[PDB]
Amino acid sequence: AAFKQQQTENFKKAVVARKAAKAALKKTAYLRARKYSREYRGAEKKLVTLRRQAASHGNYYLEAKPKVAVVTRIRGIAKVNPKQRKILQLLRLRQIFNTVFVKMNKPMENMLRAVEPYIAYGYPSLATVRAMVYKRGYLKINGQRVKITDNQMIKDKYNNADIVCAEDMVNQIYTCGKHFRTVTHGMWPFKLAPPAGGMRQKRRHFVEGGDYGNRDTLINRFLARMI
Amino acid sequence: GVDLTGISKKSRVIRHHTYSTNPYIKLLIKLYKFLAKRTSSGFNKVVYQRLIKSRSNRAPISLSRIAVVMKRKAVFTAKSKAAPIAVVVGDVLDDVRMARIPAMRVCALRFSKSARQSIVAAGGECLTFDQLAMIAPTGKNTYLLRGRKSGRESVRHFGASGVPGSHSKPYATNRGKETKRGRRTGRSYKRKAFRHV
Amino acid sequence: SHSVDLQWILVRQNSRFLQKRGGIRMSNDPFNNNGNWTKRHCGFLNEKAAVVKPAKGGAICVTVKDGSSNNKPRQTYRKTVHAAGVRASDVSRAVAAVRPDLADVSFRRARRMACIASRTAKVAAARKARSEKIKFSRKS
Amino acid sequence: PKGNNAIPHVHQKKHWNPCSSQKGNVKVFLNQPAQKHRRRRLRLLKAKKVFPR
Amino acid sequence: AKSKNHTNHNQSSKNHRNGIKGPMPLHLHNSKRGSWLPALVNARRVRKHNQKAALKKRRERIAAFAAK
Amino acid sequence: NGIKNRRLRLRLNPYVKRETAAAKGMRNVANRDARRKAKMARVTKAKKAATK
Amino acid sequence: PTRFKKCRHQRGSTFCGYGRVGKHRKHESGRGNAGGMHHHRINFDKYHPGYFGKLGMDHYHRKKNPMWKPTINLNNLSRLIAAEEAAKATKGGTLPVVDLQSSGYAKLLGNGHIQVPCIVKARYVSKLADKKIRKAGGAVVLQA
Amino acid sequence: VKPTVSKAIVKKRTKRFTRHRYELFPQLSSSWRKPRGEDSPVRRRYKGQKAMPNKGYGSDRATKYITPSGFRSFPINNVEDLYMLVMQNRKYAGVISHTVGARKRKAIARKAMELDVRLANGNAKLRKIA
Amino acid sequence: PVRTRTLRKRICVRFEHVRKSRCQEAFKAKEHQFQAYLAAKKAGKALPPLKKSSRMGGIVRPKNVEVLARRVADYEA
RNA sequence: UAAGCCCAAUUAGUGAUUGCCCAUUAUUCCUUUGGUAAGGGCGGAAACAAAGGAGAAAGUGUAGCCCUUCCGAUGUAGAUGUGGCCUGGAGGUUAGGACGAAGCUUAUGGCGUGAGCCUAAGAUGGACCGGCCUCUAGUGCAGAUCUUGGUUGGCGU
RNA sequence: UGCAAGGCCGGAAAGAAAAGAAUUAGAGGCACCAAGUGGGCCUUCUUCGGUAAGCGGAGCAGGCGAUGCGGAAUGAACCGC
RNA sequence: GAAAUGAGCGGAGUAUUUGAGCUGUGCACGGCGCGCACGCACUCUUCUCCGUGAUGCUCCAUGUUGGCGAUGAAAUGGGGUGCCCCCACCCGUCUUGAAACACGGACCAAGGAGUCAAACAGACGCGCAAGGGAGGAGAUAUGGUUGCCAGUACUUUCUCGUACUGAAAGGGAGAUGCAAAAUGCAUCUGUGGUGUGCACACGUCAUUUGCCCAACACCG
Ligand SMILES: *O[C@H]1[C@H](O)[C@@H](N)[C@@H](O[C@H]2[C@H](O[C@@H]3O[C@H](CO)[C@@H](O[C@H]4O[C@@H](CN)[C@@H](O)[C@H](O)[C@H]4N)[C@H]3O)[C@@H](O)[C@H](N)C[C@@H]2N)O[C@@H]1CO
Ligand SMILES: NC[C@@H]1O[C@H](O[C@H]2[C@@H](O)[C@H](O[C@@H]3[C@@H](O)[C@H](N)C[C@H](N)[C@H]3O[C@H]3O[C@H](CO)[C@@H](O)[C@H](O)[C@H]3N)O[C@@H]2CO)[C@H](N)[C@@H](O)[C@@H]1O
Ligand SMILES: [Mg+2]
Ligand SMILES: [Mg+2]
Ligand SMILES: [Mg+2]
Ligand SMILES: [Mg+2]
Ligand SMILES: [Mg+2]
Repeated sequence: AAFKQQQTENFKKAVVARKAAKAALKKTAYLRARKYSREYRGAEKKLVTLRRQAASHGNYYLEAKPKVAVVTRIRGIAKVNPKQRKILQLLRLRQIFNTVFVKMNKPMENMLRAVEPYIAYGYPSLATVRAMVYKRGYLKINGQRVKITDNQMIKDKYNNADIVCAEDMVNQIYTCGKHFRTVTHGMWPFKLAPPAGGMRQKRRHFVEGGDYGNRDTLINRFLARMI
Repeated sequence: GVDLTGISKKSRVIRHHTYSTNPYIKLLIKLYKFLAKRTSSGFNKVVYQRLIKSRSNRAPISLSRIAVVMKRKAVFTAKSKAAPIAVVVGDVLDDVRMARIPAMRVCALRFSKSARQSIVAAGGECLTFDQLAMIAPTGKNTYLLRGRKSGRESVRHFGASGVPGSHSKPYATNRGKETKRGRRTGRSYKRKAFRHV
Repeated sequence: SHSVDLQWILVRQNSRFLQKRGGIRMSNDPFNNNGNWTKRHCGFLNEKAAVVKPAKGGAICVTVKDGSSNNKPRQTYRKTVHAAGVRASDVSRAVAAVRPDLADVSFRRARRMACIASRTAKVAAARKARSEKIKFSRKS
Repeated sequence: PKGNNAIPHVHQKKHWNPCSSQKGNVKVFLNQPAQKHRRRRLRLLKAKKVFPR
Repeated sequence: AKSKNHTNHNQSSKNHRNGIKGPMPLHLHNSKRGSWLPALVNARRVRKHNQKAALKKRRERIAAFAAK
Repeated sequence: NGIKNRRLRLRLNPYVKRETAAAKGMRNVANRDARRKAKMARVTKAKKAATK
Repeated sequence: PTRFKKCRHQRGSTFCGYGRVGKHRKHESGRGNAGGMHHHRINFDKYHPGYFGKLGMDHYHRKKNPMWKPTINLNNLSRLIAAEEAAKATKGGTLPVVDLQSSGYAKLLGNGHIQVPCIVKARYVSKLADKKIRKAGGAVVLQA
Repeated sequence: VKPTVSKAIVKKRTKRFTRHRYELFPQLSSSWRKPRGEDSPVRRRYKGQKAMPNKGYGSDRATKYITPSGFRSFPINNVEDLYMLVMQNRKYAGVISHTVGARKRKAIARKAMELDVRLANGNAKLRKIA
Repeated sequence: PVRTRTLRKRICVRFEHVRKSRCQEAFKAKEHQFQAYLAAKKAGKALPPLKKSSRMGGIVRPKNVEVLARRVADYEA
């Protein structure tokens, strides 16, 4: 028992160390998620002010063009041309109803124009991000697809000291930040259900009376029937 | 339902077990699979993975090759440290062409009867892998060597031998038979001894 | 010289003791507390060994192989019969002195031998009770 | 598909094995240890026959 | 009788299964054989000095070790 | 789950007990009705004063 | 062993690895090295280049016993000197005598460094083997 | 003995994988032979056809091989083979071999009550009393 | 590229059939901008300012408005 | 007074979401099987008689060393793997049989994904034979206008 | 003292800024051995011969071949998968 | 409830700090040539805290209330024969395509088709390794024995390889230093040199370097 006593005296130190690191990370996720909620509520009030200052003097407020798109794949894997098939691989949309967050810059929009009959994209809200990260957000840990259960498992994954909780990931996704790529390449591609209530027409664009293409924030009610 | 097109082509061939029927290689694979997981040393990772390998992929080393690369490391060793233990996963053969050699300490998977004699006559020592698991159990102060795979007959026959650039040897039991047409410029053409890339 | 780890490679697929019936691999070793064809439980090649056996009446025998006299086959298994109503935690310590990795299994074995000799003497108090009838040709 | 094989030259085109139509042309050494024994038995029977030369 | 002459149908799909293997870098196989020969013979004069400079530098790196 | 189970939504975001408590005095019909009584007096005041 | 054969595995597969379209048929490409310049020209040119022609003089009735001349180098002369006798060998002293024709090796060549000075008795020797054993401290003595 | 217990025996399929179209031919056994037919409806996996054995039909490994009594079966041939099943007793059951005569089954069935080892084909009348 | 590989052809032309390539022009431009910067940071301080994005949300002061309406006379052409 | 054609809705100028019906798809839950698989445990912690229980093997592959986790899974021609199955004989080991071996029979169940194995009953048989490890080959049938024997509908025509 | 070449020594190195300023279910590079196949056919689009053709011949891709399943009542190839 | 990890089960209290209001002061914003619809900085509504490692490596065992079941049945399956609703084209073969108005196909038993040898090659197993190995034949345990035993044990030139090249006559490969002699001289612990390159040795950060093994490229 001379060897077995030193092991449980070292296991005794690793229990109080994980109990300290659990409550230390509970506070700095309680504190950091309050900071972001003040930003989400306060900066939302700022644009309500500027759009009244615009409207009162007959001016217009050109809103900032959206920097983040949510992109779900709505057609299956059959009969796909090799240019369209590679872009659907480079967006990590390899199965039907897989969904990814992408940036909305000029390199990414010219990839989304080339595969529009296969995808339905649009502009997500704050609740669309946090429903996808909480309910159906998983991570690539040890090359495996493991579901987000605690913020310790997120902090063990990214090792960034800026991404320590699940509100850090919905921060970097919703407001692009310095680490949009590392958060989204951190997660597995989101695998959603088919939408309840149906799809109107898979084979035509959203303007034509169907479903593919861009929805200039209407993609939230379509994803709210899937998450 | 997943579009996994080039996903079987990313797979490689690993073979975690050995094909050998020797019951003493299986004891070293019992010992070095233990040390590979239970130690952070990259030595035991490589010594375990090279012990699995086939007898063609455990090409042997010569004793005059161990005596030259240990010399070129003992040139820039401070002489207060002794020398590494040379370890090869494979066979050490003797070299006739190198008479006198220093007192080096060699761990091999098998020695010749004459490579064993010329090591211990130089003041050296022939070790073994159970004996290397006791002195330096993680490979501290070792020098891991392989032995040469080019220069084999089979490697010299690998190729087309009649496309330009290729200097491989033809499979011919008769040496003076395949020497005429396509191998001399007077006999209608001769394959170009050099081709760019 | 010839270690137990080498002797296990030689006999694992072919032995007198293996008895691969169906696909079960149940060892016929008489120095095996478990019946399993494992390395820890085969007592004929392990350099120390200890099996617990029946004895006279209800006593519990313990056959121990210490590592000393494996060279000699008739001096290598020493047997030590305990009391008739021996406490089975003591039979576990009688083999945990030589090999502590057969401690939990030999308690269960010694407890099994006390359940059997209580039952072997229980089913003969009814079999001889059934056996009052006219029979033919007794043997002696 | 032929590949990088040696050009064979195996020299077995002259009715050498005994089939249903051919007597064959074939020489097998199954009596090698019995003629080995015979020559020694016959050298020991001869060493007696000449004795003591 | 008559059959199908020439087709290029499957070939581009066959050519991309094991990929179009891309070009190799410019430090591999950069043989100067066949290049302009007065500058090829000049560069041999220089490499036979750079080898004996490399034999002398390494020999000078050893005496700066046996004294320290 | 994680937007509907109680202890996983709180294991990930400890501030959700404040977000839900903030969104109860917003749904409250006593707070609500005297919040539109004031926002239809704070905004129209700044509307008629920015047009002068 | 017949049980180890591919026949036993594909037993039941009714084509034995030869296919439905093009069958296994007796000599579909000829018997032997047929068609070496005709329909196997790409095989015979690519893999077996210098076939098909003539080269050199005709040595009628070659005897390979008078053209016997095996070869040993200077670095492999330790193969012929006994291990008792190389250690006593020093330049300027008494050196071992190696009789090459009693060992094979009609000709001595001069590759590598000679690791022990000795007196070599050889039928033949080269420029750079004679030069290189007289400086090492031995010699070479001609024999027949 | 009473058997050791586990979850309920699922048995993905209890129907035998019989041969395709064997009922029409008295030669053809019911043992499974795989179709290599190029136009075979069983091989091409039509809708109304027989199924084919597959890795998905395999049995739950926690409950695989156990008989409906709750016992795995170990075939024995004499009395000394009861001695292996003394510790391995609530897991395995004895199956006296068919060629074991009627004289040697008495010696096996007496001791398998003494030694309390379940026989799968012996002394089921006597195990019912005690 | 031939079948499954991109082999490197070493052709030889006359000198009029080559132009010098401006392919690396935009890379030698931002390379020498990285010795323009780092020669203004370590020693001096004077830098040209970073350019703000036109994709942000500003206010629009309409200096001219029209009505896009598809008049009747747009069809008579 | 469409169950037709063109538009349009979703329970209807009521107060905002998705009328519902069907997949070898999707999500998710089980079980199997294979990974370029990824991690953990394997120095028996203490203790425990009968009249809380058993296991724990340093391991390619098993009735898988034991758990946890993740992903894939169809396929002709074809390749390969299989402590994958089967038959005759040989070397070894371990056992059966006149209280009934081989063979044959089956509303004889059992269990294996399967090839198959095993039990039981014969109101069958009447003397040989099983299991495991190796070795070996004249070693697996449904069809070749297949070979040989027999039988059968046509047909009491 | 310039030029061209191969080295040597020291320096710097947003490891590539900001301007929409990439993304990747992105391990790269070699080699051995050997099958089957080398009758194809259909389709959106481009197209040639033809009066035309369920005709003949091509281009880019996708399919059947080799593969079911859910739909178009039925249909190798259409729609969905 | 065989470790119930909870805003949920417990303890400990009367509060904790989230929003909504109403706001100060700077800045930012909106107009001009003073506004701020309360953006950034520093009274209403809400429950808030700390808790329990595995001394369990793994597996399996613990409710309640009836109905049935008293050792002659009950109960789950399995098997057998029908039936209902549903689904379902004849198998093998060539073929772009067969359910075919395309071939072969009445039933059963028993036979019935990648074998053996020779030459090379590659993969892998094994022995020895600058060496390897015979073959033929002897020899004597056996000059024995029905047999085992045509096996085993033992012993010697020939062949493959260590060196290639030339049509042939023929010739015949180390490194370094000094150095420039139509066989230069001296050393003999040694990768021919450069780029990339496991392991290991000394520092650094959350790889710098040395040696580079196997290997590749460029040369000599
Ligand atoms: O040696 C050459 C090699 O044979 C050749 N394949 C190629 O390598 C590619 C590489 O391709 C992979 O090489 C693997 C085997 O060589 C192969 O993987 C697959 O091979 C099959 C059987 N060999 C399957 O069994 C299995 O699907 C899988 N292992 C190829 O994927 C590519 O992955 C690299 N991207 C580029 C290499 N050039 O070239 C070698 C050069 O000689
Ligand atoms: N040159 C530096 C050294 O090269 C060594 O390797 C060198 C040699 O050992 C090696 O030579 C090997 C030889 O060992 C082996 N016995 C035969 C093999 N064919 C040779 O290989 C070399 O020689 C032939 C000659 O034509 C060349 O065609 C071939 O391209 C080349 N690989 O190749 C290199 C010759 O330039 C080691 N890699 C290492 O010690 C060190 O890096
Ligand atoms: Mg001529
Ligand atoms: Mg097949
Ligand atoms: Mg046969
Ligand atoms: Mg075909
Ligand atoms: Mg050679």
